[PDB]
Amino acid sequence: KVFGRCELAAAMKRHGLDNYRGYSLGNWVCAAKFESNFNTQATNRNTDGSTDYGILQINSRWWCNDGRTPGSRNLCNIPCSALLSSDITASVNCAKKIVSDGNGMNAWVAWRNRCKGTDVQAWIRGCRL
Ligand SMILES: CC(=O)N[C@@H]1[C@@H](O)[C@H](O)[C@@H](CO)O[C@@H]1O
Ligand SMILES: [Cl-]
Ligand SMILES: [Cl-]
Ligand SMILES: [Cl-]
Ligand SMILES: [Cl-]
Ligand code: NA
Repeated sequence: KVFGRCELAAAMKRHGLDNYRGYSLGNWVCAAKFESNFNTQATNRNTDGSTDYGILQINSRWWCNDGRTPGSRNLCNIPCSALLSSDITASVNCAKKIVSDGNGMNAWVAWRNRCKGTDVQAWIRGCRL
């Protein structure tokens, strides 16, 4: 599923991401925009053999199991394929664990590079919330 901007903002809010760990909703939408382009089926293979999955590009080295990342963890206790679903519940729950890990949203390098310090509220402007 390719989400609309305001549709994703609304689903992210309902799953409780708005101001999670102090990160306003626009931060999460911006991150999803640049990680996945709002596509829940997005995948990216990394040089270390791991793979990023889903609307928030959660990485198999630590957070999910895909059976092909040797010496990896599954801290969110899910199959990585659950992160590709049209329903973002697993992605949101796993993002809550990632962002609580000590480095906040810098865990998403696309967020640090492309969202941090910008006008992230613009990503939810004009949305019915
Ligand atoms: C939280 C998380 O797993 N982030 C990943 C991270 O591996 C990196 O920033 C990038 C690599 O392609 O994509 C994703 O954002
Ligand atoms: Cl915001
Ligand atoms: Cl594995
Ligand atoms: Cl959803
Ligand atoms: Cl923080
Ligand atoms: Na893993």
